[PDB]
Amino acid sequence: GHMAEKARDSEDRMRQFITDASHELRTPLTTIRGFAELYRQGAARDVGMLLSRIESEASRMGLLVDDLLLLAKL
Amino acid sequence: GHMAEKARDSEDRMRQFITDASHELRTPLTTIRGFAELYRQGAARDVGMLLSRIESEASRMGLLVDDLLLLAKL
Ligand SMILES: [K+]
Repeated sequence: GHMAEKARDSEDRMRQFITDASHELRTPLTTIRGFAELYRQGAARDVGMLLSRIESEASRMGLLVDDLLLLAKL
Repeated sequence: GHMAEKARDSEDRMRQFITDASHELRTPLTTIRGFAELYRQGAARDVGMLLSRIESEASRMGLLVDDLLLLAKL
């Protein structure tokens, strides 16, 4: 009973963390992918701003990933 | 007992996957920012290749993120 229920609680918190953590990664990515696809469709007048925003989200994502890497040890 | 053992083994496998996914995301993020910098500095030609490389890295990152989401549900 008790060890299984605590282990299951611990495992469920790990699932929910991975779900939240991954959706958080999803949002910068969808921007990176969308802005690159806008370019391939012919729609970019200013690839400088497009690239800047891409770079911004890549950096944001990099901070999320380093924090995951650390949190996975805890 | 056996029920805690499997909750824990399941949790530990999820933990290892976070780690491995997070490392695998770190690299495309590095590629995108390294290539962006080279292009901004005048060191490369064919911005269409830059944007297509970013699209490919982003789609690979999307696959890793969806793996995490699926693993959390299974
Ligand atoms: K933990």
